[PDB]
Amino acid sequence: APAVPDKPVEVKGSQKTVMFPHAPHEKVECVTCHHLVDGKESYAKCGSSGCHDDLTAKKGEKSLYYVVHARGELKHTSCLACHSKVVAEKPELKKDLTGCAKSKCHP
Ligand code: HEC
Ligand code: HEC
Ligand code: HEC
Ligand code: HEC
Repeated sequence: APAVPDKPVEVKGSQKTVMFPHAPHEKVECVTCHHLVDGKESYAKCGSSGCHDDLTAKKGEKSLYYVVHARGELKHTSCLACHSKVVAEKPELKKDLTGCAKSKCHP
């Protein structure tokens, strides 16, 4: 796989800007985040050709909002998903990882 960027990449969602650091995610299998596509390893931007590059839907596989939060049972493992289990480790962090605001996601 490509060389993991030691720098965080901005994820200009709908309006608010959120940057995700890889360092803090250098112990989590890529797949874990970079799910497979048609059983074909890929690493295209969250919003790559025929992917999640439409925040005008709000709900749908063509949305980068229902695959970012969705802390429910999804095909893969959403962010808020994992973070969910994490909170089960540092109950005193139920926000920094799962915070709508005043967090490391929504400052
Ligand atoms: C990282 C740990 C996040 C936490 C915690 C929360 N959100 Fe978030 N949010 C995140 C990203 C990376 C983005 C960019 C675009 C996307 O949808 O992934 C967002 C964006 C939003 C948006 C804008 C999208 C839209 O539908 O207009 C909203 C409204 C939003 N986030 C709300 C929200 C709430 C209510 C949260 C607490 C449950 C929350 N976010 C947590 C990443 C992260
Ligand atoms: C979630 C905890 C992740 C893990 C684990 C890894 N990466 Fe990642 N990567 C993540 C996000 C949220 C993004 C961009 C978000 C967006 O909306 O664009 C990325 C982006 C990359 C990129 C750039 C293009 C792309 O594939 O999106 C590369 C080259 C990349 N990531 C590499 C990479 C590798 C090699 C990983 C395993 C060692 C890896 N990432 C894990 C989130 C996450
Ligand atoms: C195009 C090559 C894609 C890119 C880039 C990413 N994903 Fe994706 N994802 C893609 C498809 C075609 C589908 C449909 C699922 C199916 O049943 O075939 C998905 C699905 C997801 C899901 C599950 C859907 C849900 O219930 O919300 C999640 C959680 C998801 N994708 C996350 C995700 C993230 C975070 C990405 C960037 C880091 C990402 N995908 C890139 C195709 C593509
Ligand atoms: C488990 C499989 C995870 C998934 C999926 C995602 N993240 Fe995560 N995140 C995880 C851990 C264990 C931690 C703690 C940091 C550590 O030392 O391991 C985090 C932290 C973050 C942070 C804060 C970074 C910090 O300095 O504490 C952010 C902003 C964050 N995570 C964002 C994020 C996004 C946007 C994800 C989906 C694209 C995502 N995480 C997935 C574990 C996991």
